[PDB]
Amino acid sequence: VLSFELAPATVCGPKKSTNLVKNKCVNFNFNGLTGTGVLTESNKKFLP
Amino acid sequence: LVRDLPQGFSALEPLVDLPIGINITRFQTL
Repeated sequence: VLSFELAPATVCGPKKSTNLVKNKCVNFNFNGLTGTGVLTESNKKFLP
Repeated sequence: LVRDLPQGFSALEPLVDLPIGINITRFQTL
């Protein structure tokens, strides 16, 4: 018998990552970052 | 140096974030 409860929500089902298509005017979404534009490779050095 | 805090600039990197959610008012070291 299971009994769910409901505080920082922590347990829930997985997400399904789609494919990455670049060089095109697309609608992107990276963990909630929404927008429209063209994606391309970058040589920048983000911090870890 | 051992006497006091040295004069300089140093950032403090994040380590971890914990999803707890408990009220806190005081503390004490161990």
